[PDB]
Amino acid sequence: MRPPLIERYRNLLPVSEKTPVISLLEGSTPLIPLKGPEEARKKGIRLYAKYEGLNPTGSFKDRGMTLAVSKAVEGGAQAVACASTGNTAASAAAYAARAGILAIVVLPAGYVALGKVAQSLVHGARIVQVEGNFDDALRLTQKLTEAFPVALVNSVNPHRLEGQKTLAFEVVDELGDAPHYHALPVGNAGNITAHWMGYKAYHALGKAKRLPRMLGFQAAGAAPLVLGRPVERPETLATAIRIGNPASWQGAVRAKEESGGVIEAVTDEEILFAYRYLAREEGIFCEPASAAAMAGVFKLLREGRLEPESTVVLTLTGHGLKDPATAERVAELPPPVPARLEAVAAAAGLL
Amino acid sequence: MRPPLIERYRNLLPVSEKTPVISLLEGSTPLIPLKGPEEARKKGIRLYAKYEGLNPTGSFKDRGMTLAVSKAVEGGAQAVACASTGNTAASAAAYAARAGILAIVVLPAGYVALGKVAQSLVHGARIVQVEGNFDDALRLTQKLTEAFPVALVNSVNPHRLEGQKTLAFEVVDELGDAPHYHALPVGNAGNITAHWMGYKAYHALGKAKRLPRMLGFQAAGAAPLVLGRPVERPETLATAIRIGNPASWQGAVRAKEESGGVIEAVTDEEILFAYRYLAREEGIFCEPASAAAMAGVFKLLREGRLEPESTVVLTLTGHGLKDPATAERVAELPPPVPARLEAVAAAAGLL
Ligand SMILES: Cc1ncc(COP(=O)(O)O)c(CN/C(=C/CCP(=O)(O)O)C(=O)O)c1O
Ligand SMILES: Cc1ncc(COP(=O)(O)O)c(CN/C(=C/CCP(=O)(O)O)C(=O)O)c1O
Repeated sequence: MRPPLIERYRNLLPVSEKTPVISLLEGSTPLIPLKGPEEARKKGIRLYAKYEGLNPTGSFKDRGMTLAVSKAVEGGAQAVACASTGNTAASAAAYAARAGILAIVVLPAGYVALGKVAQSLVHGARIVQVEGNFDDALRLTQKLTEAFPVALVNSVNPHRLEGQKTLAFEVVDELGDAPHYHALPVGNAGNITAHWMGYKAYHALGKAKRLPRMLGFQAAGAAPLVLGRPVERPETLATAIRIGNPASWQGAVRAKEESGGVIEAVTDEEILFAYRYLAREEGIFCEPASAAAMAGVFKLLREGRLEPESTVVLTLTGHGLKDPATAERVAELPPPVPARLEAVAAAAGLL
Repeated sequence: MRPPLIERYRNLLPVSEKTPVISLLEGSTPLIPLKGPEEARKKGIRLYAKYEGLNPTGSFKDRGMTLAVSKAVEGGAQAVACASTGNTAASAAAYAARAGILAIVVLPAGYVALGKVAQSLVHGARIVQVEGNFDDALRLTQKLTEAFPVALVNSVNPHRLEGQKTLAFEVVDELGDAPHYHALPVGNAGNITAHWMGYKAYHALGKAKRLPRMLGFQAAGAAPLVLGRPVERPETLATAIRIGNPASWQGAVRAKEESGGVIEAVTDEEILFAYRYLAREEGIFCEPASAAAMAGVFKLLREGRLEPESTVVLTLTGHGLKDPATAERVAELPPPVPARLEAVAAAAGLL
C-alpha cells in the first residue's frame, strides 16, 4: 500500500488534523541502483537513481504540489496559479483537479515539451502562453496572484519546498544514511534547496550520520548560478531548466557552500550523452533536464573530482515521456517496410 | 521504496535461486481511491484506480516483461523480440537495456503513439515498422521466433501472464480481499487472463475470500470479442488496443465466464469522455486505451448493472504521457499573448 506523501511524513510537515489531504499518492519513488558507469565502478563509486519520473504527473513537483495545494485549500483558496517550464504546471493542474479547484498556468510560448503541454491541457487548467521566457512568466504570475484571490503555488511558496525536502528523507530511509554525494539539475533552484533542507533536518534528528555534498548542474546555455549573474537569454534543449534568474538563488548558493558541493554547467551535448546512457545502458528513461544530473557525474568523474569509495545518488527529476521529441536526437526511426517475413527478417538484422 | 516485483512474489512465480533478476523496480504501484463518479457515489459504490502508468516504462507490461526477460536470460537468450502497439515494445526495450541484451520490436507503421515510439528509440531497440496492423506484426514476429534463436516476449510467452497476474495479488494485499468487480481494457487479451489467474490463485490460497467479476472492455472499432469473430480492419484512436485477433481469445472468454463478468464495447467518443473525466475530475492522466476501463464502468453504472455498496477496481494500463497527441481532442490550447500582466490577466479569464 503506497501512502499519501503527507501521511508518510505527517510529523515532519506543516499539517494538522484540519489539513485537507489532497493526494494522488506521490512520493515513495524507487531508488534504482545503477550498473555503472565503468568510470565509476573502477573507483569504488556506486550510483543510485531516485526515479521521480514515477510520481503521479511524471515529475518531482508532485512532492511540493500535494502540500502546497492541500494547504491552499485548507486556507480556503478557490484557485491556484504558477508560471512553469512545464512540470510544475502539469502538477498544479492535476492537483487542482483532484481538489476540485481552478488551476491557472502561465507558460513560455514554444519552450514547453509536448508531454507537459498535453498534461495541463487534459487536466483542464486554464492555460496562458506568453510571448516571453520562463523568467518573464514567473514575474507576471506573481503579480497576478497579488491582484486576485489566487494562491501562488510556485516554489516561492514555502510549502513547495517543505514537501520536496521529503526526497532526502526517503533516500536516507532506504540507504540507512545520507550518501556522500547527491546530484540533481538546477533550474529555478527550489529542489536543490529542498534537498539540503531535508538532509539537514534528518541529520539533526540523527537519522543521517553524514551530510551529502550537493552537486547541482545547469545547462551551459542557462547557467546564471555558474556565471554569477542573471542570464538575459537562457537557451538549451533541456527546456525544463531554460531559466536565467533562479528564484531560490541564495538557497542554492547556501546549499552548495554549506554542503561542500558544487553548482556547475554541462553542455547540451553532454546532456544528450547522459540522457542516452541512462536509457540505453541502465534502462531508465528520464527527460533531458534530468539527464543533466548524470552529465554532471560524468564530468566530475572524468576530471577526477569525485572521491573514490563513495555513494552517489541522482535525482532523476522527470520521466522521459515528458519530452518524446528529443529521442530523435540520439536515435533514428527506421522507415517502414512491407508486412512480409523476408523484409522483416532483413530489417531485424537476422539475415 | 520498491522491491523487484520478482522478489515480492518470488514464492508464487516460476523462478528459483538460479534465476537472474532483471528488474527496473516495477510493480507495487499505487491504488488510488477515486472521488466518484457521482453516479457511483449515489449507490455507495467505491472505485479504486490501480495506476499501472507508474511502472518504470509507464505501463503494466513491465510486470510481465521483468519475468519474461529474466527467464529468457536464464535460458541463455541473447535477444528478445515482440510485435507491439507500443507498450510491450517499450517495455522489452527497457528491460533488454537493463539486462544488456538485444530487443527487436515490430510495430504497425503509423499506429504507435509518440511516447511509445520515443521509448523503443531511446532505449536502443532494433525497430522494424511494418506496413500493416498489429495483428500482421504479431503473425510475422511469431514466425521470426520459430526460426531464429531470439526469445519471443509477447503475451503468448506464459511468463508474461505469470508476471502480470501479480497485479491481482497487490490489489488483494492492499484491500484485504478481492473487489466485487475489476474492470480493464482488452486488446490482445493477455491482461484479463492474467488478472483472473491471479485472483483464482489467491482465492485458492485463502488470501482472498471472494472472486471478482471481471469486466473487460474493447474499443467499438476493434471489438472482436464483442462481435464474436476476428475484426479484419480494427480501428480506434486508442491505438494501444487497435487489435482484431486477440492471441489470448479463449483465456479472455474463460475469465469472463468463470468470474461471471462481461466483455463489452465502448465507443471512441465514450473513451474520450472517460479519459477527460479521469484527468479533469480525479487528477489521473492515463492513455485513451486505459480510459476504456472507466468508460466501461460509466456504461454499467448507466445501465444500473453494478451492485450498490460494491467495490470496483480499475486497472489504468498506461500513463497519459504515452500519447500526448490525444490531449488536443478533449481540450484547446489558446494562442500566445504578449508578456504583459494585462494580457495575462485577460487571457486567464480574470478581468
Ligand atoms: C524535469 C525537471 N528537472 C529539473 C528542474 C530544475 O528544478 P528546480 O528546483 O531547480 O527548478 C525542473 C524545473 N521545473 C520547473 C521550474 C520553475 C517553476 P517552480 O515553481 O517549480 O520553481 C517547472 O516549471 O516545471 C524540471 O522540470
Ligand atoms: C495501455 C494499454 N492498455 C490495455 C492494453 C490491452 O491489454 P491486453 O492484455 O488485453 O493486450 C494494451 C495493449 N498492449 C499491447 C498488446 C500486444 C502485445 P502483448 O504481447 O502485450 O500481447 C502492446 O503491444 O503494448 C495497452 O498498451
